[PDB]
Amino acid sequence: DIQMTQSPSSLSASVGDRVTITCQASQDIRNYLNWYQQRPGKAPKLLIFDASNLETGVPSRFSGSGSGTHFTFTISSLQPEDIATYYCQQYGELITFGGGTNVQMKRTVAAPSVFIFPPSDEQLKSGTASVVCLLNNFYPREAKVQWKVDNALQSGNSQESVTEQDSKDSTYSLSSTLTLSKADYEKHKVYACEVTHQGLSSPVTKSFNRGEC
Amino acid sequence: QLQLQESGPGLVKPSETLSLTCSVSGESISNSAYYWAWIRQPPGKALEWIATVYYTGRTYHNPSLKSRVAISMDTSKNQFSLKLRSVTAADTAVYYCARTGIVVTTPDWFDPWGPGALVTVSAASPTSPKVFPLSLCSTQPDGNVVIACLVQGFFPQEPLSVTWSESGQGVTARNFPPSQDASGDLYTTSSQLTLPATQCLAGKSVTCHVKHYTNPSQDVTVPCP
Repeated sequence: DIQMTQSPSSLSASVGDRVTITCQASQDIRNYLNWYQQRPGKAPKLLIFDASNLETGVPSRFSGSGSGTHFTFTISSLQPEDIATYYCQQYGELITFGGGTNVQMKRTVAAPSVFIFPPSDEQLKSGTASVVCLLNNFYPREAKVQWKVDNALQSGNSQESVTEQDSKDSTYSLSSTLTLSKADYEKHKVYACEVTHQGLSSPVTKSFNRGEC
Repeated sequence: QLQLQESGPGLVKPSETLSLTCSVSGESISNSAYYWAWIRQPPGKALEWIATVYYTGRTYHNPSLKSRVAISMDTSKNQFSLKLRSVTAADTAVYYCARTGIVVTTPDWFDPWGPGALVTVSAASPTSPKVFPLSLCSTQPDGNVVIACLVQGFFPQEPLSVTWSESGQGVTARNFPPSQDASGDLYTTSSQLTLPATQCLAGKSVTCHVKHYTNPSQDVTVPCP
């Protein structure tokens, strides 16, 4: 019935930035508009009730304003701990949530530490072979992990996994797993993951030859 | 303290009915002061309130789900329940129970919440992960040892938790979100343990504990370099 239009859907800001999320109600809800902060894998926690009021256990940098249809949620000085998804919620008519705003932190460029893991004996005995390439504590999030088997580009046989931005040092971690049959694994020699990232002047290649680890 | 705990199945086959129970402790749900609601959240999507129940039997419902939803309340058990019918993949979500009616005589905001229970709408049955010890073939980094556990082909993707026998000072565990396999339908992730070489001597080994779904935790021996 009443729709909350939350803008933007996501944002990136720097430490101390003034961050403002806007929630427009499709009709008047007076001040019956609340704001939630949700950490990944956790339930949302109430920060602002009744458009402007601070709930217990909420830092003073969080605030809200507005009454009627247009509402603003403000982080006056964005901290790395404040990275989360934020939702407005109205109760003027039943309960509806805004689309959400995930807030990401901007920091200085940090190159990833790269680690390659060959397939285990136990996995090879099981018929599959997985090469794992790990990237540790990098910023920005954008990172390329390119797989080469005997200098041949691998397609459709890898999977990536990026952690949530760290609430302390604002970095990311990445896992890329190239998966083959044991038959295709034993048909080749050189296995390499090439990592491309802004923090690296040139791409880093971690490689190994099959059976020599 | 007031605590809420969702209970329910991990999986419900498509078109069947999802049943969830919230166990409330530290407050009486028959009290006129508070209402009791269910909220859900599909992975990567926004929160969605479902329904609210009150001791008088009054019920509120999300208009887009009222037809498929039944919310009720057991004052003797001090529990309230949710029933969602006709579940499809669109109903795969984390389901939260929460208290509302905090300041006004009608639902206002939700506090506190339950931990949330994932419900996966799938015809598939649970697949346990095959956990494999991983040994670094790269150069070991700066006085530490890097070992890993491969957690391959499990379903559902959550709840998957990996812990290690070693922890504390000098130890950092890194976990990654489960990734859908290119193979098909199953999920794979990894866990990385960085710890001082002092703590992972040759011949010794560290144990990584992979607890998935409701099954007991798998314990796999990961040899030190």
